[PDB]
Amino acid sequence: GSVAGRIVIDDVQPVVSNGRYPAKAVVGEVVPVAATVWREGHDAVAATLVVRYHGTTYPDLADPPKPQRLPMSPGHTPDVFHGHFTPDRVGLWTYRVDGWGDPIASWRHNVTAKLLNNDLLVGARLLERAATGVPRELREALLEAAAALRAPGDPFTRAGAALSAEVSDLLAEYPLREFVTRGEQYGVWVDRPEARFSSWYEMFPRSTGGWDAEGRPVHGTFATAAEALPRIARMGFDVVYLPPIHPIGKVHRKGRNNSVTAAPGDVGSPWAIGSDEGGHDAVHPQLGTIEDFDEFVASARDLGLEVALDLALQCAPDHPWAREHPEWFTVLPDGSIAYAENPPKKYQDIYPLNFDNDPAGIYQEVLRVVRFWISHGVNIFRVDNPHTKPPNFWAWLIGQIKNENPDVLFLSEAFTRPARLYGLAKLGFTQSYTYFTWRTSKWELTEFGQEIAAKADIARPNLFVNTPDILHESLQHGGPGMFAIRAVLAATMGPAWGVYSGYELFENQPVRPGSEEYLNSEKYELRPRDFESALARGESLEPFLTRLNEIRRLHPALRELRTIRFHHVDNDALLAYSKFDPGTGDTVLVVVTLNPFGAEEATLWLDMPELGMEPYDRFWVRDEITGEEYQWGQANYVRLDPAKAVAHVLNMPLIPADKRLQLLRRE
Amino acid sequence: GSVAGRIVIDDVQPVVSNGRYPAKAVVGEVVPVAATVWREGHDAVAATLVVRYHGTTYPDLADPPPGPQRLPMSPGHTPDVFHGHFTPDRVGLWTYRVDGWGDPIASWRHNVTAKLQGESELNNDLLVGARLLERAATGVPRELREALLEAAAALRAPGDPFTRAGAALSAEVSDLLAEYPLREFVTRGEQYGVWVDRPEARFSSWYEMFPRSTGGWDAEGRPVHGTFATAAEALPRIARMGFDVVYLPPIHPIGKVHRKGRNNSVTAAPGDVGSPWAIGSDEGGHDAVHPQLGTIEDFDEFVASARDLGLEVALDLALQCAPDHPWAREHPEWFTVLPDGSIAYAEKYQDIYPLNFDNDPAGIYQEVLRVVRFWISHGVNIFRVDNPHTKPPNFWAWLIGQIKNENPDVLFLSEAFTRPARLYGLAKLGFTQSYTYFTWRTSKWELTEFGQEIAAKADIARPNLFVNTPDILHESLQHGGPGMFAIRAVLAATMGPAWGVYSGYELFENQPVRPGSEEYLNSEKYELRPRDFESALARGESLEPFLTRLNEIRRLHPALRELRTIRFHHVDNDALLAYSKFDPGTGDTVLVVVTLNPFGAEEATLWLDMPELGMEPYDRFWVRDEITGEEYQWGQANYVRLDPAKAVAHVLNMPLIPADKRLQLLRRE
Ligand SMILES: OC[C@H]1O[C@H](O[C@H]2[C@H](O)[C@@H](O)[C@@H](O)O[C@@H]2CO)[C@H](O)[C@@H](O)[C@@H]1O
Ligand SMILES: OC[C@H]1O[C@H](O[C@H]2[C@H](O)[C@@H](O)[C@@H](O)O[C@@H]2CO)[C@H](O)[C@@H](O)[C@@H]1O
Ligand SMILES: [Cl-]
Ligand SMILES: [Cl-]
Ligand code: NA
Ligand code: NA
Ligand code: NA
Ligand code: NA
Ligand code: NA
Ligand code: NA
Ligand code: NA
Ligand code: NA
Ligand code: NA
Ligand code: NA
Ligand code: NA
Ligand code: NA
Ligand code: NA
Ligand code: NA
Ligand code: NA
Ligand code: NA
Ligand code: NA
Ligand code: NA
Ligand code: NA
Repeated sequence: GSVAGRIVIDDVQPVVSNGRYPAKAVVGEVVPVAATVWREGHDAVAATLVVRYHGTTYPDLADPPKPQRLPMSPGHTPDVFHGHFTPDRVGLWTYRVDGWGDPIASWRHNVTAKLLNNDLLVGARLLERAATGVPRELREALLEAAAALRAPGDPFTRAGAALSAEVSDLLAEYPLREFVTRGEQYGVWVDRPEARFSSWYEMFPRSTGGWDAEGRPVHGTFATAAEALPRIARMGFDVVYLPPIHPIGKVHRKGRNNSVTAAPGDVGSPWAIGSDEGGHDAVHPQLGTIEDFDEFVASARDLGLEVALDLALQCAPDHPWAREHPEWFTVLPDGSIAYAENPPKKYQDIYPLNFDNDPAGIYQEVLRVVRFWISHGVNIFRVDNPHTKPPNFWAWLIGQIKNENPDVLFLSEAFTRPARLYGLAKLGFTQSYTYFTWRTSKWELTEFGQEIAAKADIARPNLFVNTPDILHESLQHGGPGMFAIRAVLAATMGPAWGVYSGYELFENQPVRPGSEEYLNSEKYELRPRDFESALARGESLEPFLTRLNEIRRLHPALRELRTIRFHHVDNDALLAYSKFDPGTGDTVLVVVTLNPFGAEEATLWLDMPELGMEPYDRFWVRDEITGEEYQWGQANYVRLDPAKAVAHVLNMPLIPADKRLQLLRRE
Repeated sequence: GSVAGRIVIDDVQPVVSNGRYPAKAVVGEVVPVAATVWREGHDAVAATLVVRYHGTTYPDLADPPPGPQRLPMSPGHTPDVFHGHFTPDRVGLWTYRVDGWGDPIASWRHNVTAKLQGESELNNDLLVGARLLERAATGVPRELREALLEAAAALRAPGDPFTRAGAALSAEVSDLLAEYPLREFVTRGEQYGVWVDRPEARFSSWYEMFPRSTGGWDAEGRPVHGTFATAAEALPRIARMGFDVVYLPPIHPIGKVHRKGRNNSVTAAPGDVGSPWAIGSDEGGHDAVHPQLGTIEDFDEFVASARDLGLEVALDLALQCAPDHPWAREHPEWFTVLPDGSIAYAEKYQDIYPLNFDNDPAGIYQEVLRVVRFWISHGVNIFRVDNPHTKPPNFWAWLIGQIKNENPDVLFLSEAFTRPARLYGLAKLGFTQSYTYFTWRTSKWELTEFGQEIAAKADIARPNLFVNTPDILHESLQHGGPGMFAIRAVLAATMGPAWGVYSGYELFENQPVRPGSEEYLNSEKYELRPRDFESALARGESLEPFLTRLNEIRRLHPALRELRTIRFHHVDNDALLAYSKFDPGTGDTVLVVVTLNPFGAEEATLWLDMPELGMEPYDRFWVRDEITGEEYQWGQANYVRLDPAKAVAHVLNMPLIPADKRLQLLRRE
């Protein structure tokens, strides 16, 4: 939406909730901008994209308790202008569309249609006026063209210089602009590249302790956890995500397999935060000290990994806050506090917090906890169920944190209805968990991929193949082939993707039939794993996960969300989609089977202009999985055998600069 | 759009260009409002629609040159979306705001009913409920609190939970809470505008006629130049046909310099009348009447004659000049003067100069304003504006703004046959109605897309569907015979809440100037065209009775006033089209089945979208045909046949839609 002046500017994009929230982008991302710009008559109109960097000041998005002048090109959609900008630093960037009348282009159209004396002299006065705004060293071309128009003779000779590409190119750089109408200014918050493009590996530090001589698991420490990091870095992951590392409640502790009663020696859930040993600003005594955690962070950094900590705003009954601050809880008429819930899920080991009784106290206390972890080198937080806490609290918290350190990122674990999922992303959550795991059919995956592309300005997905809470029925019944299928889908549809430890060992047993919970869930017991022995035996997905991360690093098309395009493949068990990088022209096409058992074949009909080609063009592709090279065209035979490869991940011909910016247009 | 507080409100509709322009409505129209409203957890959320009337102050919708009712909103079937509505009862600026709030009593009533478990388990919930009723009672007048206070004591009394929760769940307590709800964390949304015009802005039937062609003929068979007196005598038959707006081409003196001759000839012959759009001569300009029409007093008698017949007058507003118009002599600053001293003609329009609004904006703006106010002072409350897309957009916003602030009942129809961004852009800037691409939409797929687009744009533009204009004799009408004239009139009158006919359409005038042209042969724009409508009617060679019946059907069915309720229904024949509309106010429902083939019979099964008609797929019902009188028993799948020699359409009166279903069918998302 825009402004109405002598020139009209309308339906400007990207604009979120009418300008209530900034759009999202990352450093080095090409941001497309569209605007409808119009005026009266057959007269030429043009637009300028005005871009400015505002520094690292981050806005408060909820109620608590030198600029660049860039050209805009007219599109094939009449009256729509398109531009783009590539932010080169973290912070708040703004853009504005300025509309203007282009008198010289109007003259050029009228004279060419006519090919006259009056029109020719009018042209001369326009070029003379244009020259007053051109540098002294470049004026001549315009002045000489004006003199020719004025001179007597044939109209074709007279208008020759004025209609030339030399004059046209000079004016494209220094235009004679009339009735300059200033559009509304819209914000884009620009984060570091990891906000969009990152590979996550989730692991429990307590499970890194191995076993004793009797095969009994030994509780890991920050020292053993640090030794488990080189293989994760070798697989190409750059974020190590840890469940909560604080002391675990001793009161109402859960036992093995989500049992309401713990037996002696039972470790309990890391999400039951707090005991007499400390709360959210303490480390679990069996893991080590805060100094041992600092050494774990330094080890992760030396391996090129960064740590993401779980931020769980809840308390075990023995957490220090449960005695020191009863106002932070909902006390029932009988004096008791009800255990936390997320229907149908029950959390008997914890109390939910109340943010309404004493907002100032609890806001400052959570801010203190987050600031504490940031000072210990944590710049990423995975936030549990943000949709169960007040939405204005998250906006306040993210705002306070980003104003002190703009590189701190937050991942929203909100498995909720779309309005709240995207609403939380609008309020400042860097990344969001999605419905990925439950999208298994060709139709579901097509709709899912098209939706993440369409929501690119609002939310960044993080596609986890599995989590400690999610072992999908598809992985339970599909064997190793299905493990490979889901990893291809997440790594190529998701610029951010994730794997929870054990996925590479094909762990597929649920607690009971019809459940999505893992049998002997690591949430309630030590789960050491011998990854090196499974690797040695050829029984690991570790080499394949490594290959997927290498393909991602080699192909910048895989950092993109908005460039996803699905191609027609005449088989319900086959899915095909491409992505491109508007920055380099890098293009990737994925052909993946959804059948993990038998072979699948079909004819793949490519949407050639989306690949920057003509229907009868023939071209070479290289499969990044096998190294096999094929010559393809508009219609190609495809065959996938899950025993050899579950997908082709093809390096496609580069899309030229002119074509890639056009294919990036919004409308 | 919205806000984020303790409650979040998002994606509010109707909102035009992010709030830059007000949405459109008319007096008596049900306006639907939607908003996404959400909070944390499983706790209930509710919303209130806050409506205010601001009077007739009209906003300036562009930068000119330097020179409260609390209405309940219902949760919908779409999760997190709330739906409301308001019916403005008077002309002017209305605003609405969505207020979101936590609803603790709805959360309590749900949790308690689910458990209702024994007394020991429910005890805490029953006691929480008692505290909620007391919090609610504080916002209730002292004389009404009793029921809430008694229900709270009963919740605390020992005994069976059913007996304790009884009074708390009673209708009497529930009704009181509906009047004075306990609202927590009230979050106030953004205020959005709705400009409300008189009903004619949406629902009106237009007839275009040239006053000069109402003079008839002399004894030699030569046309006689009509006057305002003969034009008034041509109004009774227009009123009997059921039109309520008579649209006149310009009524001012016509230019003598470069006057166009018959059939768009660049040179006029002595005695040639010229184009009415070549405004102005030494006899006067835009504030003058053509001397052959009569005086300004004869025009006043013409407007009085129109009013007494139930018609209102729409004058053509053409911002351009013949070379001999007073302005071209007195104000050269209002034109683009070329280097040789001449002024180029408008664009091909050789008989006129276009105006320049940029040289002296203050002078020309004030002069156009004086001219428009002059015609309003003579009883003109509607202006049909020529090619507004050729004049600066901020000029229109300023002019409509100045006029409507003084005279809010003045309406403007935009004749902008241009690209969508400018056509809809001018509607957003204030044009009451807009001409459309209607005439060029002839196939089933073009007409389906057309109807769905006009329904999607209802908050921003109101169409006026002319079957023909003096500039457009469509090829479909040139080759389709009388049957096609009847088909296009059904489509325009049933799809368009505003529609129009240009004089001569009822005589089936179908001859173009040359093959491949949309210009009429012997165009009334360049010559006098008297027509003997009475003799054609007596010979049964007129569409006059059919146009009368179409306007009668429109008056009888309020569903035909509507734009947003059009729904197309599947019919198995490429030459048949079917669509319904309903009125959310009364439940009046109409279904049209029309043939696009004027030559032969066409049949098919019509497959109704039964929920869209407030019915179940298995339902059976009666319909009445407004064209023939025939009644039929229908279901979900119905056999239909149209023989254009008998009737080109069925216009069916459908069963009334019940009140709850019709507001639900009006929902935005
Ligand atoms: O100890 C509390 C609770 O922890 C786990 O639930 C977590 C979940 O695993 C996380 O992904 C997070 O997002 O929120 C939940 C609540 O903290 C256990 O699954 C659960 O049994 C246990 O009670
Ligand atoms: O005399 C000027 C011009 O008048 C007619 O064109 C009109 C047209 O009929 C109207 O519908 C209006 O919207 O704008 C046009 C310009 O005023 C004639 O068609 C044309 O030949 C003539 O030059
Ligand atoms: Cl934020
Ligand atoms: Cl007439
Ligand atoms: Na704007
Ligand atoms: Na991009
Ligand atoms: Na646009
Ligand atoms: Na233009
Ligand atoms: Na334009
Ligand atoms: Na990136
Ligand atoms: Na809060
Ligand atoms: Na990707
Ligand atoms: Na709002
Ligand atoms: Na909404
Ligand atoms: Na109580
Ligand atoms: Na003078
Ligand atoms: Na006309
Ligand atoms: Na016919
Ligand atoms: Na004509
Ligand atoms: Na005619
Ligand atoms: Na004719
Ligand atoms: Na007549
Ligand atoms: Na309407």
